[PDB]
Amino acid sequence: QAVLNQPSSVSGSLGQRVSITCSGSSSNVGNGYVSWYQLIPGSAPRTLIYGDTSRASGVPDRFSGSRSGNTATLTISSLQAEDEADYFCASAEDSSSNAVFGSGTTLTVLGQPKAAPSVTLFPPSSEELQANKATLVCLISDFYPGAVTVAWKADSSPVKAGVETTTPSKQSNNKYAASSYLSLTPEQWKSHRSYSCQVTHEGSTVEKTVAPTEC
Amino acid sequence: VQLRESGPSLVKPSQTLSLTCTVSGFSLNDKAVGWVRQAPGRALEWLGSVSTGGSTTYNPGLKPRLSITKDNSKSQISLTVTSVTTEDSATYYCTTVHQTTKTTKECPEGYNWDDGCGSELGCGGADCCCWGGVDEYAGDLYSCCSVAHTYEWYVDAWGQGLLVTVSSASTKGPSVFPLAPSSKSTSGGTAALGCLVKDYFPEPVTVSWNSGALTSGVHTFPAVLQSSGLYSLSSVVTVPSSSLGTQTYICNVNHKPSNTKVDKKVEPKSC
Repeated sequence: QAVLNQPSSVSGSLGQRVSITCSGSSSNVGNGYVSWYQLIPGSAPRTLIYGDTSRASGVPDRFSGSRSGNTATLTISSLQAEDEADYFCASAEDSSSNAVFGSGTTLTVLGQPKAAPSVTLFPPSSEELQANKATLVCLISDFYPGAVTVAWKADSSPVKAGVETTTPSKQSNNKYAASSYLSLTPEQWKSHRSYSCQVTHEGSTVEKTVAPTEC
Repeated sequence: VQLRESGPSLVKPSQTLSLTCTVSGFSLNDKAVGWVRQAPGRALEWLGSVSTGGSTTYNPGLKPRLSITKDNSKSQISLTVTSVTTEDSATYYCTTVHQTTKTTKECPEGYNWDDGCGSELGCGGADCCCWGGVDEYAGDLYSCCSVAHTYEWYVDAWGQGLLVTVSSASTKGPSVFPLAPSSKSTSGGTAALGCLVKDYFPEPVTVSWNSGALTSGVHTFPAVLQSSGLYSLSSVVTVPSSSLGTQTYICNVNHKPSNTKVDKKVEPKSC
């Protein structure tokens, strides 16, 4: 599994510059004509730079590429939140046909505004109770940074099993969202007095409650 | 150019994965069409491409299991990966590769440009001639111009990609349940509502709202893999609380792996 050498992670503040290196050898980057690609979660890879320095159609000027021997560099200026993605370099290895990629670099754009989570807890729907299932859905949105812990409580006591939580993922507005599920039987849902979804984030803990008596 | 991937979202372990790519808006007999994949948590991995006529080219580390054919008639290229494992579960992208080997003329070390070469040297041109001093024995040192080779490669356009899962588990369409807004679950002028897409396999699932006419405040979450081996996800949209009774909200769930589409109307609760 031969892969060009890229830094795992890089960072930069809004408006500032960042550089991403691509170290290889003389058979790859040395021969020149390195290319760069952007991969945003939930979208197909986009070609940014080719031929070391040439920009692809529709690519902003703030994206630029260079090369010094066996190491190429992607430079991104006037950084913005939308620039957070994985960036891969690539080149031909002694053959215009065969190509190798780099290990990939995740870009973290610093200085972005913080925001508290908005939590909504949904009880099991009637449709689901009819299939003899009961899932509690805790949706969390519009927070930054993308780091939360979720805890489930049943009658003011902790839940011992049945929880599955997604890793925070970016929304279209650049804030983060996350989801949590508590899978129960229709009996448990009716046995207890209330269920809570607790979302902790940057010193606040937002708790949303549901009870079958309200339904 | 449009690059559409087609094929199974699911292949059983140690069997063959067959994918097809339909190119729309290009001839298939010049532009190189290649395959690139990305396994979860791993880097882009080159697989192969087919050039003019059928000059196939693969990854040295995967050429034994890879096979790429081409049919200019139907404007389609195919990929085949044999004896697949969980490591071959990945998004497979159809792409148009631009292969090119630029050539440049040069002289050896110590030789310079000159017009002294005889015709018997067969250099194929008056300009393709080199000279490097006068040797004490051989005399005027003549030599033809050496031709270098600059390799050029990059991906011009990317298909949307097709997600392939290697598993013995069978396909299962989704069960879509409403996440209805409630008198207490509102946030003033806005109300969160959504759809729970439960117990499907394999990935992926996409969700729109009102056939795409509604996009503001929509977010479909990543899926969770449950102990049952089935996936579930939710899609939420933020709407005006005052429109719950009058405006209709329908989530359009697409699960291509099972050729299933579900439209579920989300009614407001009386609570």
